[PDB]
Amino acid sequence: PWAEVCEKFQAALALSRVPYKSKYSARALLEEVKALLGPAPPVAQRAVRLAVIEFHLGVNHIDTEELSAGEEHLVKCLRLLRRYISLCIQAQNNLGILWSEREEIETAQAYLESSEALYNQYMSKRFEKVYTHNLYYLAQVYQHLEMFEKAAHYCHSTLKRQLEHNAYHPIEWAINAATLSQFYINKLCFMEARHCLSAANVIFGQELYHQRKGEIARCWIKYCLTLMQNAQLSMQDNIGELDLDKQSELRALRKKELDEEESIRKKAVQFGTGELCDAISAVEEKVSYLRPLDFEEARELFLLGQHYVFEAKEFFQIDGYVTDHIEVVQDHSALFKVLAFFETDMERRCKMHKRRIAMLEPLTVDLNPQYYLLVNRQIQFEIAHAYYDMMD
Repeated sequence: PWAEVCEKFQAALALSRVPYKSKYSARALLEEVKALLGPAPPVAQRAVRLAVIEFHLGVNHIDTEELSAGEEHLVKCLRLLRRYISLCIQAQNNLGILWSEREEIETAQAYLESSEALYNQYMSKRFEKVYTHNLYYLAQVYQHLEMFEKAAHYCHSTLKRQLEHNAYHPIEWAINAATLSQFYINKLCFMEARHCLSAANVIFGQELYHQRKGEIARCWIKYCLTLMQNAQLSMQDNIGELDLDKQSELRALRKKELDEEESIRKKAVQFGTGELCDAISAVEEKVSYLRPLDFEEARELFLLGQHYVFEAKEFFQIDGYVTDHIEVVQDHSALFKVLAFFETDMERRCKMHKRRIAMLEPLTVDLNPQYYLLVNRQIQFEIAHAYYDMMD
């Protein structure tokens, strides 16, 4: 009655999928399976089958992970597994999270490392999934280990596999780019970061339905902010009209070739297999921006395009964060004019100043004693009048 046994297994299996809804009877099924271990009695493969059963019995022994006996059983299973398919590393990973509970990171680390090594040592749905799950688990570990860059590497590879397959959702993509941006900003790899949000711009082809756009625009602002901060490598208050004393190399073939060498890695992000790489290629027009000089006009236009989005986000904010983001844009706008170190232009100052006044009034809505919130706004006026002083 081998099949009948397998049917009982099947049933139990289905029941494992199924006022307690679990344990009560599931534990009986655990034992029912053990009862079937009886009947189970080449033999080597029998043992393999049995080991798998024991894996599931170990899984049955969880109960909020209180059943450490199950842990022991899994260890016993591991031994049996080590004697000589991929479930074994899945199980290993399950042991890894128990070490996490036991704070034994190092062993869990080793487990995960070997899980990957074994795949690589080797060389229609499960693998695709768990492969990336493992990377996720590693990232968590890395957080504790502070392996910053490795976690980042994995992030990209999970997005990679996501791209390989059809596991998509536009918002998630957008926010992913949002985080990646900042990462590379902190790492100063601006030139790579360039493709990230712009990659999301490709994604844009398909509540947050409309609101999501502003978050994106915020990030676009941040790009530009950092780019100006890059300009701040050479500070105006220690120089006169002279600058760019440094080398040119703004079109260096040196940089081109070295980037070609580096971009062997970088370009992996272009998982558009030509088609979307072409979409990206259209987008590359803006990705091309690197170390510009007299393009302040263009710089402001970059804002403008996303300023329109900003305006929409104002529609999407409840007269609170509206003013918070206006602050951002105002300063940002002023900074573009800061870049434009020319005498005949204080109009932006005036333009944003008008906004400052309008933004002051809202204290009527917020009469909480938000002293420093107001002080910040007052500081913005300090700055405004400091800029007046700057002018005169």
